Amino acid sequence: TFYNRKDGKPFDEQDEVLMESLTQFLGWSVLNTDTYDKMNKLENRKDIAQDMVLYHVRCDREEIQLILPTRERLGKEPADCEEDELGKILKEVLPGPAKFDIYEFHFSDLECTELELVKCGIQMYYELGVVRKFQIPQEVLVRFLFSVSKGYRRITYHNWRHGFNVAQTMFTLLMTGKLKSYYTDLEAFAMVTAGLCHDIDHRGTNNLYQMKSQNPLAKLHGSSILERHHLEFGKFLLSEETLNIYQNLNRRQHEHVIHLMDIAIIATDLALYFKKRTMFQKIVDESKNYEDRKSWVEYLSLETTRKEIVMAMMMTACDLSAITKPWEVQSKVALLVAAEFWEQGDLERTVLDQQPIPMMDRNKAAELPKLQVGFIDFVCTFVYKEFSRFHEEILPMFDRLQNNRKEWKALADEYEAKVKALEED
Amino acid sequence: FFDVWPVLMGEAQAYSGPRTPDGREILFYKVIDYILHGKEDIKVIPSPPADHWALAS
Amino acid sequence: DIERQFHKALYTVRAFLNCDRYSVGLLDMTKQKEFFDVWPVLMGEAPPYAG
Amino acid sequence: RKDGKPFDEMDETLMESLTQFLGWSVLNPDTYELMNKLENRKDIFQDMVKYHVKCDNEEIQTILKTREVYGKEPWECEEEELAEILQGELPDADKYEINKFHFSDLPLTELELVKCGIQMYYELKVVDKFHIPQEALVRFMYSLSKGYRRITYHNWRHGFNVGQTMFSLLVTGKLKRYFTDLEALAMVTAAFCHDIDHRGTNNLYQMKSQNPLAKLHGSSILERHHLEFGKTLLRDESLNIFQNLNRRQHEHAIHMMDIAIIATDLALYFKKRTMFQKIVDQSKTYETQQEWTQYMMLDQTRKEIVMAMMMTACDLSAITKPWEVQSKVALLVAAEFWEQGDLERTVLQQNPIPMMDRNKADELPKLQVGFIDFVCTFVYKEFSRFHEEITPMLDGITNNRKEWKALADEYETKMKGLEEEK
Ligand SMILES: CCCc1nc(C)c2c(=O)nc(-c3cc(S(=O)(=O)N4CCN(CC)CC4)ccc3OCC)[nH]n12
Ligand SMILES: CCCc1nc(C)c2c(=O)nc(-c3cc(S(=O)(=O)N4CCN(CC)CC4)ccc3OCC)[nH]n12
Ligand SMILES: [Mg+2]
Ligand SMILES: [Mg+2]
Ligand SMILES: [Zn+2]
Ligand SMILES: [Zn+2]
Repeated sequence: TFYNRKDGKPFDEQDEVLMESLTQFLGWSVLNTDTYDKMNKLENRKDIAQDMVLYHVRCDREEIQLILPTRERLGKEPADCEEDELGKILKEVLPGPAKFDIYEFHFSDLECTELELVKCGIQMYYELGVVRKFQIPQEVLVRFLFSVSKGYRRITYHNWRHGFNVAQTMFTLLMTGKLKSYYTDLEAFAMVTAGLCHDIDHRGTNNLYQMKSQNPLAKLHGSSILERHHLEFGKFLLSEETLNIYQNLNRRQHEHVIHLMDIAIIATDLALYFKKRTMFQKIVDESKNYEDRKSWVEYLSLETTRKEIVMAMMMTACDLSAITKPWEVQSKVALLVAAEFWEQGDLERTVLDQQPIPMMDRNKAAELPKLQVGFIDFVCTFVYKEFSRFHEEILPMFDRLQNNRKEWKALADEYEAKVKALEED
Repeated sequence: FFDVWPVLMGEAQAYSGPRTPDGREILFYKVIDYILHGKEDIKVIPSPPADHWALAS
Repeated sequence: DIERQFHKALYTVRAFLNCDRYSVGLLDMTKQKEFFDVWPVLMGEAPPYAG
Repeated sequence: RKDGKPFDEMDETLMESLTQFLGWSVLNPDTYELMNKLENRKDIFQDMVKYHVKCDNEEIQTILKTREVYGKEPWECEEEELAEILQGELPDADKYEINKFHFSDLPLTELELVKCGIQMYYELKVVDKFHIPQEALVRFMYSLSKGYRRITYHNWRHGFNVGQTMFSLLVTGKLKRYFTDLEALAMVTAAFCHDIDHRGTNNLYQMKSQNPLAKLHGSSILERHHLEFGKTLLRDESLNIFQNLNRRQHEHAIHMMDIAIIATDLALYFKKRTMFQKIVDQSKTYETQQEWTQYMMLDQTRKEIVMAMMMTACDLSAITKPWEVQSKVALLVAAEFWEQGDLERTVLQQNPIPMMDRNKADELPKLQVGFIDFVCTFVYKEFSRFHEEITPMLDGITNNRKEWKALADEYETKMKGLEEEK
């Protein structure tokens, strides 16, 4: 309502148009004031869902009592303790460095329960010699590597055992292949930690089914759909009190490790490896012409770009190490992987109504020895040969890989001979 | 639901005032007024009384 | 999206702008690229931008 | 330009204003991207919680034992052999006295309560009439079992006792006459999930700390959350027990469940008491007639006012138990208040209410005779006139009250004696 003009004259035709265009514009402008409320409700719903997720993947008061058995030796709860008091309890409960031989290349895990692996994992964080230097509180360490344990799903292959095996292989490379010389302690902390969270919430289907099924994952991200989902969940986990093992670091170191973790996690996508594989061979060749081993250290430990290309290759050399183990574990891991492949094939044929490809067809389960052979020639045989020419301590991996290839090819030949024999009549 | 019960049980009376052409009830919950002679005196009212110098007419 | 909004706001005012032809071009807003695209430059391939 | 003459000032200002407006109007296309990212992130995080509160393929072999007897997976069986396989698993309604007012679940494991909740549906004769499947029912019960938290009081043990009491009212108190079978099913299945995913704090602590719950909803913050989560659970295939209902019946069941769940809030009970007190009194004027029967069950407002009172009498049923159970339950219910006191003392730096701080640990009995006098003595009185068969509950409270009173007086003397002589 407008109540009086200043000239003295009454309102007329022009004033109605002038004061009606304004109200038409302001009436049309309420779209933004509606969108505002819609966004303010979506945000709250997302926060509530995040909290409900967080509750189910943490350690309650009665769950950590299975690892550090306080409340019996002392009257106080884990939270009301002194740092040196908990060390005495932790020393006597954790397994020794030489009980489970975690310093070898042949460590098999299927002879231990799912609770032992957590204690071995937190032992590894003491072997590096990193808890004292940065002063990470010792309750947070246990709670974190128990939450990560409960974070994985429960499926055939991509479960907690794979996540522990990758980290163990990376630790073995760091402390037995002597690749520790090129990196400082801070750049190994964030590699061993980033080895435990590389497949943290795997559904059980590769990146192609995600695009062919219009999962909400395929619209949020555009390239390397799954590998970017494992990173934000991990950074959400280690971003809260009682699980933040990075709180005692200062600003620069925290920024450095957070920048160094995403490269390691995203580098596990096989497609990126094929494209940026040549650049590693040039570094390998440049290493040769130098005079001595020691001099090469002082050159490599300074250039930054060249170290990242080596880390992003150690991550792939670790992610598929299950092919280099003795022929008592490979014969089972192969079938474990085949199970997941057949399950994805069944889902493809049942839901979206297409024909699965020969790789994922449950019927033709007799040509498995053949396909595997091709895999060894297609992807594995390069990463390991290059690392063998780089350092000399990583040769057993290569010879065991050769032996496994021989075995698989022998089985494939036998199967093909039987098939040809059956067709004679 | 807990507001339509008293009406259906004889506790209160149905509405009898004016209605907006799409059925809603007419009640103002804010009134912004400007004075531009002498003083700027901008004002906001959280709930207008029954007799404001604008709604009274 | 931006492309539709400009193509609905410029089509309605043909008459008021008495001109024969007019055109609009849209730039790209990507400041910093990923890590796996910078590497080929810092290692001696694909010489840097010059424009 | 279409006149043959060059551009000048008056054609610069016009096209400068046009481009200024177009430049300002780029706010809208960005919010489109922000919306289309927020929605997808919400969908991902809401699908992550459905894996943790659902019964997977294993751990359902602890009730339906199909592998050992048949050798095939549950989804391959028929409607028969499944009723047969679960016939011998479920308990018997007589041995455990499922439909009495004195049922106590202290010496029972959590797995048995699931198999009693499954039996309750068979007792009402609802499975066959509406053709609900079996696997869906069993998965639903086990999922509700896993959906509660592990806090001291509001756990699954409180979610079973508030459904058993309503079953007992609908079968032993003979309140089933007013309701059809569909409404009975809806009420029984909305009594189990009335307090689901309860954090452990009342509605004031949600407003003080500005939790995200306090912003999305405006009044009765926690009940709307319970309802929304329950309905989200009910809308998943392999967990949906409403697969074989037409649109009308499904809508009616959802509406009844909605009205039932939000009526268990104490702030809506103090204002809707006189209406019930009048509905009870007008029932006597149909004298010498047990055939009034809610005007032959044609009225609809009264059938929706009786249900709310039934829910708010089932919720507080713990006070009407024998003394040897109430004595143990009172400490559990006090522990949560004591725990909330510490959080609101430390996080907000505020002095707690005397019922919350541990320092009045000896003042517990006194408060327990205020509550009984204030909130939960009216309801069990009025029902006692509405029907007579639910009299044994009205006695219960009275007995309990007496005991509490005596205890309080003793404490008083202890406090009275020491102060005077000192
Ligand atoms: C993504 C699978 C990673 C993997 N880890 C292990 C230990 C194994 C293994 O033993 N065998 C296979 C494996 C790999 C192929 S492949 O060479 O066709 N391969 C090409 C690359 N693409 C990229 C998405 C995948 C398919 C075929 C069959 C395979 O195993 C069948 C059990 N894959 N595999
Ligand atoms: C949690 C409240 C509902 C409840 N269920 C049971 C079985 C019990 C019980 O035994 N005792 C109490 C209970 C109730 C009160 S109260 O009367 O002060 N009360 C007023 C209403 N407000 C909410 C609007 C809550 C506080 C005080 C103390 C109580 O228990 C102390 C052990 N409450 N209670
Ligand atoms: Mg992966
Ligand atoms: Mg409640
Ligand atoms: Zn992996
Ligand atoms: Zn309750």
